[PDB]
Amino acid sequence: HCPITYEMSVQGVQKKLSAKLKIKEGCFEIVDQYGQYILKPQSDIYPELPENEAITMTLAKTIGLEVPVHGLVYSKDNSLTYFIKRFDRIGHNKKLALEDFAQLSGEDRHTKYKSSMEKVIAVIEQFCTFPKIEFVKLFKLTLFNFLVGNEDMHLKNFSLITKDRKISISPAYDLLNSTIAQKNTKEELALPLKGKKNNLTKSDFLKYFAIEKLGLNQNVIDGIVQEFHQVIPKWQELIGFSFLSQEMQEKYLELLEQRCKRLNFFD
Amino acid sequence: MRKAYVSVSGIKAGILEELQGGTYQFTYFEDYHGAPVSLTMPLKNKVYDFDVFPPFFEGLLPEGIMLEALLRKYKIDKNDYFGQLILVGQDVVGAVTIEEIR
Ligand SMILES: [Cl-]
Repeated sequence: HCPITYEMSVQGVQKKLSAKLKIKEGCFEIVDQYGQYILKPQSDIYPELPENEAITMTLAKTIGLEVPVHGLVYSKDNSLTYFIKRFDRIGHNKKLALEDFAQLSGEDRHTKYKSSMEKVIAVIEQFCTFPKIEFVKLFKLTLFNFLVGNEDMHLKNFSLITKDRKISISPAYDLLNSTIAQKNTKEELALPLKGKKNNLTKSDFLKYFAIEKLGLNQNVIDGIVQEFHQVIPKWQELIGFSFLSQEMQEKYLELLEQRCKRLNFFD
Repeated sequence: MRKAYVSVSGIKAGILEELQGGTYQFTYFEDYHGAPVSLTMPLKNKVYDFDVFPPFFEGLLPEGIMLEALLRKYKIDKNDYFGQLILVGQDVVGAVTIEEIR
């Protein structure tokens, strides 16, 4: 229907429905084919996924990540449903080339976790038009996902888009705090970094990842780390105003504080 | 056996062929000259062989709950990746569309 003030595997428990945006009504219409939006209703296994993905998407937009039009609608059972505008559909019924990193590296749905962040860098170097520019946001995207507890960034959640004959990392999609959504969360990262999926430290992100693997200079890293420092106040304000329940909000803030303390954000 | 047209943004690009045993082969049409079906398949080569279902075409299939929704809508086996691809080929994530030849 219509939106409201929102203008191993984990994702395989939530529906991904196609929908068109009605011209006059402004409401959504779920269709089987030829849709321009993706609708994600509530999951009967993990709680508050639409409200989780909605606020996490807005947090990514605050730190400067390319985020498409997203929001929340009211389902027919009066529950909240998340929607996102597809960036592989661009009006006049035209399409854009979109390929995920499992297709680009020879993997499939069953082995979408059998990779590494170092292989993710290799794909970007091989196919992107400006690999140096893409490494800057891959650093920002990986830092963001670690801070908001997104531990489901497998190969199918990274995608390359071809827009105006320029090949770059697609806008953000499938970004949510998946750590608070489950119990007994096993990993902090979906793909290992420096052979590590848990207990990752500041030197793993800012030294091995940012300097040795991505080739960013110190002033670029310091500017991005400073960017995350000034966004913590606004991040806590947006979460408190989100549509998450108070119990889900407290789990979000506690996990955000824990990851910030690990990266020495408060000292 | 089973063959399927592979189009890019409406324009027919090539043919994906189920081959004997378990192999698969994609062949670009000589006329085609736009954008590649996949970045792993540049136009400089016209023929691509695979020992399994190619990973690009496997990446267009549904996943998780949406795969169970497909398997209860169609009379198709859960491991028939080529058959499932033909059922959804009219609309997938990329600019690529598949239509069966038979
Ligand atoms: Cl560059």
